Amino acid sequence: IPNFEYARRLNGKKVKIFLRNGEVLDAEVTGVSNYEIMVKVGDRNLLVFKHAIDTIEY
Amino acid sequence: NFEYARRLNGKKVKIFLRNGEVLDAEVTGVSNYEIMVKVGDRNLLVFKHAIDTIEY
Amino acid sequence: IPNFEYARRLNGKKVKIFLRNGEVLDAEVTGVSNYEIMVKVGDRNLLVFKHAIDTIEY
Amino acid sequence: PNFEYARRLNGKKVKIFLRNGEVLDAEVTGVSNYEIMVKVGDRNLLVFKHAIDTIEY
Amino acid sequence: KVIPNFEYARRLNGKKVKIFLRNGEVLDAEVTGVSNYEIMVKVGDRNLLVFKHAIDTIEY
Amino acid sequence: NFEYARRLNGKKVKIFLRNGEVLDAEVTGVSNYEIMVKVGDRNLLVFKHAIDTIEY
Ligand SMILES: Nc1ncnc2c1ncn2[C@@H]1O[C@H](COP(=O)(O)O)[C@@H](O)[C@H]1O
Ligand SMILES: Nc1ncnc2c1ncn2[C@@H]1O[C@H](COP(=O)(O)O)[C@@H](O)[C@H]1O
Ligand SMILES: [Cl-]
Ligand code: NA
Repeated sequence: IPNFEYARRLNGKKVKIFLRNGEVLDAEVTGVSNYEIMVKVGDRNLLVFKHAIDTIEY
Repeated sequence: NFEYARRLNGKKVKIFLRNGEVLDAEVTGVSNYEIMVKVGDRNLLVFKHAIDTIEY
Repeated sequence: IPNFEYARRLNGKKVKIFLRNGEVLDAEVTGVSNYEIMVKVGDRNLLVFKHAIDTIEY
Repeated sequence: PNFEYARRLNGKKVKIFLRNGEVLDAEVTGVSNYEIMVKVGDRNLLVFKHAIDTIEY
Repeated sequence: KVIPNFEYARRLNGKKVKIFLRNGEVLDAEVTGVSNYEIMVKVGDRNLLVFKHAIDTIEY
Repeated sequence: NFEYARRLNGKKVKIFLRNGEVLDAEVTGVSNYEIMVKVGDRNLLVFKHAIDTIEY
């Protein structure tokens, strides 16, 4: 388990999450754990596994 | 090692799998690497590595 | 809680293993380690890496 | 635990089903935590375990 | 480990590189940070967090 | 932990990547997660997770 990750400072930000299948989420980040990012996308709440993310634009 | 996935135990969720399948699931258990679910009359062990997103 | 997993509880059971490539194994589980599942499928003996498994129906 | 079922395969003839759909008719010559060393035909290969789906033995 | 284990990627911090992602994209990138799990880059006028698991190769 | 990959340093090898590309490579360094190579007139950092097999 890493002690430092840049993903932590994404909390509360509006970002673009590029998923490994080619979909993109216009997301607001509501939580970050070592392996998950929690987001709101429109009216949906999602848990996103980091392993399913390629890049995040912020 | 805090995880949000553990908060989902007992809840109805939609699990989006890496192959494109979507599970209309009730979460029955969560471990470090697995999520146990009921889907219809099926009982499944789902590996987290095979999950992309979960809608809850 | 260290090393707790549900997969080892499938030991000795008949299960359906859904592999990441879309193949499905009608399997009898004979052993479970941290990263591997040992199974019998018909007359074949297989080592299945957990990373290659999507779901197991039991 | 310091246990791997893959270690049972050392020195054995096996079929390795890779994630890309290829199958290796392999003789296992070594097993590390992350790799399986094999002879296939006249070739020596390092096979990463993460690229393996199943092994028939 | 507070002092990182050796990795070649940290030598690329501050450099211009081409990152080849698993999805077939190439990023013309300036590396601005490296963690255990991520590589931070500037691409055009975009700021990206790139997960190492999504990278195949880096040409430098 | 033991890595067979360390033994490949300085050798000419064929690296079969997960996307189907094949690198005709000279290995110039090996770390826990990376293999550094020369291919043509290019220098590449290759993540081990992107490699399927290496012929050597
Ligand atoms: N220590 C942990 N605690 C909780 N979940 C984990 C842990 N390690 C890995 N995971 C999850 O399991 C997936 C597969 O693990 P790995 O094969 O180690 O990458 C990860 O991408 C996470 O979603
Ligand atoms: N402690 C670490 N030091 C350097 N790179 C790492 C470390 N942990 C993970 N990585 C990289 O991040 C990738 C993530 O894969 P995984 O750990 O399997 O989710 C690995 O394949 C490595 O390239
Ligand atoms: Cl650095
Ligand atoms: Na650390």
